[PDB]
Amino acid sequence: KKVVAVVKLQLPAGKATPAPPVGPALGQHGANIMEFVKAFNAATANMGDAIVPVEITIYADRSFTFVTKTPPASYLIRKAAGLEKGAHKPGREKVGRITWEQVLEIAKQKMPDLNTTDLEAAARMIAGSARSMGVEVVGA
Amino acid sequence: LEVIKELRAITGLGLKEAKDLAEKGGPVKEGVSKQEAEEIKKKLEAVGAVV
Amino acid sequence: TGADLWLVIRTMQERLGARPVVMQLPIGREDTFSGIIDVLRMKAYTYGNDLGTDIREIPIPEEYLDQAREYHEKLVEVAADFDENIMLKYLEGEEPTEEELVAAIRKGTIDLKITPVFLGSALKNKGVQLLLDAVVDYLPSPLDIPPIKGTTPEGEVVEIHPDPNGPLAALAFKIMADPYVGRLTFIRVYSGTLTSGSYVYNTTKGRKERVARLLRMHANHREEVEELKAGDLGAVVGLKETITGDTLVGEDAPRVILESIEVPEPVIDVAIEPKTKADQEKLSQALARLAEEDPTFRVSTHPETGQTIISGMGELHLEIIVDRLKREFKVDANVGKPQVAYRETITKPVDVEGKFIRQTGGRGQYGHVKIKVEPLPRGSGFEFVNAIVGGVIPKEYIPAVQKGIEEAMQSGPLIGFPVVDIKVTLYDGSYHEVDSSEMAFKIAGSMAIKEAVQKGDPVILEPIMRVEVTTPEEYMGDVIGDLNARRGQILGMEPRGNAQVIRAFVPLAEMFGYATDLRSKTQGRGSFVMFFDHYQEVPKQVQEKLIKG
Amino acid sequence: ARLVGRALELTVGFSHPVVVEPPEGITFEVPEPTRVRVSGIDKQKVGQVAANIRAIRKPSAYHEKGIYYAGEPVRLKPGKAGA
Amino acid sequence: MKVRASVKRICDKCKVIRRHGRVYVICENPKHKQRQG
RNA sequence: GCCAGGAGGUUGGCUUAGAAGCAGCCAUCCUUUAAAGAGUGCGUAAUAGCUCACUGGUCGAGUGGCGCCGCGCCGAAAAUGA
Repeated sequence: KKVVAVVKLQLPAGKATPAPPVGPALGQHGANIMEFVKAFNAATANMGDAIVPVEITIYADRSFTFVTKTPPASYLIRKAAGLEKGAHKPGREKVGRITWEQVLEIAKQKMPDLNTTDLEAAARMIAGSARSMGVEVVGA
Repeated sequence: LEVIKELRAITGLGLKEAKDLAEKGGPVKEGVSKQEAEEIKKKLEAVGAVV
Repeated sequence: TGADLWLVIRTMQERLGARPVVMQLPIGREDTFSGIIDVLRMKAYTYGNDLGTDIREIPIPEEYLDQAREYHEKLVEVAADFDENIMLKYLEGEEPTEEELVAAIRKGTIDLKITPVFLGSALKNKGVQLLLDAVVDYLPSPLDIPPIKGTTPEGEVVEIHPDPNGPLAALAFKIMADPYVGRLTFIRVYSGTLTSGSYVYNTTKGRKERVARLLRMHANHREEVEELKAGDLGAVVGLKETITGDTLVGEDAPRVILESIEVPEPVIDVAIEPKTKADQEKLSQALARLAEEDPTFRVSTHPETGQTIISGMGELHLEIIVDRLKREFKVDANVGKPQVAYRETITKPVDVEGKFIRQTGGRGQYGHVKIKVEPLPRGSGFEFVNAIVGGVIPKEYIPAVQKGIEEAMQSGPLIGFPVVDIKVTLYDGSYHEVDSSEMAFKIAGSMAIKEAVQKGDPVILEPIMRVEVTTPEEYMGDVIGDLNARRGQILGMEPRGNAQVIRAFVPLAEMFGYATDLRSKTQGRGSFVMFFDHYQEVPKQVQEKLIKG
Repeated sequence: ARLVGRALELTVGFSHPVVVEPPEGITFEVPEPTRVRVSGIDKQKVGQVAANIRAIRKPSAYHEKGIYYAGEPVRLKPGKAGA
Repeated sequence: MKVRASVKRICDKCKVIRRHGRVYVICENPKHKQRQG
């Protein structure tokens, strides 16, 4: 009779395996994580798939309601810097190309996440992580 | 038709008190959760609680 | 000390997960036992005295009677989910007497969905008549028993009807060494009939086979029969061939077949080397009494060198049969840890110089070899190249000399152990038509290779393996613990059937036998399987006490 | 663990019953034979005799059985370790 | 690792005390037990 | 000594069966700030998790570390009885 078991997770479009914590929290909810990977692929049809936190709510009986969020920055820099995945030793090697330029767009389209609840502050957090991910944030 | 499908507690456990029928429930919404609106109250059933 | 009800009816669905449902009530705790107050026919039975010759039904002194209600009322509720009377009858409130009661519960009982826990005791003769009668009341016979899957003499299906009249369909199973008469097999018929004066026909390895005597091993004594019912069971005197679980037909029966495949795969494997092998043959014919009466184990001879391999499921399994050893057979032995299926290799290619250009005067046979070689990563395979620099040594001077390589391969230079994962590549040589030959170039190869291994950086690899550990998770932590602690690396993570199953590179020489361990941790839930990938080196130094010679 | 007579009668893994008689400065109490209380007056005799109870039986060890005034059990792997 | 002329601490459970004589080394895991012998 | 956060990109990069501050190597950014360390030890199969550094209070008078000179301490077990 589950009194509120609203449970989120970490699942990209197209990866349906209802094992714990989907089992002991959403298995006792009977929520459709199968319908997740199916219909979540619809609202997110930009590349078909992307890492995004789900969230399914149960309501005194069995009502369902799923909610979603955003992809990881280690992909926002990746497929926009020419850094295909990794770089090794993110400080010594400067491979990519995200300078002072396209970082404006990359940091732009992501708003309801990060930490600073604005875009004029943790853009240096952005400007540093690109280094942490082995990319040259060369001056412009 | 409601107790052997939606109500998990079999047919005699959720309605244990079928000695004097004392059980109500079943959520609903607007737009999405219209599966529990009229398809559980349209199939010759009768739970007049909300919608 | 720990009488129950509670913890038991808990430790049903907290071990597997299935609706139990109970049908009585234990009066009191440990050593506080009288009898059982059944929540079936609804009565407090007991013995008073431990035995069962001064029993009673003595009035339930209130105590738990009322309590029983809740317990007992459970009964009704269950029958509201299977019957066609008791949905509406739980609705009504009327008394369900043992009319449709026994039918609903028998239904569920043979339906594989019910666990009418009757219990009692033992030395405390409690639960004797209780479960005698309960067993008659709900434990079934071949009426409800479904057609035990068997096959047809063309490749299709049929039903193993009781059918006391028609098709003589038969099975036996238990090969037993009996003293009074001999090899007796315990049997379940299935269809037809059979007289204690008839033949049959073995329908695995043919023989129309005289059935000498039909009988039953019965309590303190034994009851003999002249015939045997189709569906009933028994024991048979006769049958010299036959195996443990071979398809059976009768005379009248038209050579049909049977199924029941079953799998008694081996898991713990330890190898044998006796005194001076003067008993090896005695124990081989022993294995005729053994790997046949109970085909459990395997006698797979060493697929390599000298030391027969005898594999089997369980561990103490092996022990009890190694106890059958020094009794009936009375043979002495040394069940050693298996040796090492061995193949060497190298890491470096060299321009080696091999010779055999020898004669005397009046009989040729030369063998020169300017060879070059190169190995290959562990577990890829073995090929080579031509390296003809114009066709210097054509015709008969190709495969035999290559076999020179092979005949230098069957005895790897360090301690006479093979070499793999290689890719050769010669390049130059000499000869003379009438003054060279086949085997000459064969030993050209052998020689060339021999130096091209001894003076070319030595190393051996140890038989690596892969494995699927089928298991829970508590001891997923435990097992991964000792798994990595067996020198190698796992690689394998997927949530399998009931729980979780780990895939693992393992080394055999340090992975040998995990069942004894598997049960030690995981109590006894789900085992592992011996896959073969190839072999890797033994950390460059372990092989120093091993080059002992 | 029983309040029979006036004093301690308890089995904790042993076969032979453990009896303990109260000195002056304490009174006895046993509610349910799975937890026991003494009611007395001396912080010396408190811990000396009570740790003498923890000495009536050594605690935990691998899992959990024995006497703890209100202490705690720490696990030391039983399904392996000793090999 | 009981008894030795030098005695030291690894974790903050490990400590040193005087009682009835020489040095004594303790810790939460009494696996770190020593003495100065 | 207590309540309280002890965060987020970040699961840093990378390798890797997976490596999430935490096996490891390369490694320094900033952000909601009073305050959180590309994270101190513990912990998991790797997450999850206890954590502490940080910080505010509660609270009341001292406190913790380093360098120095003396004396004692251990390191210390033999063959007749001291």
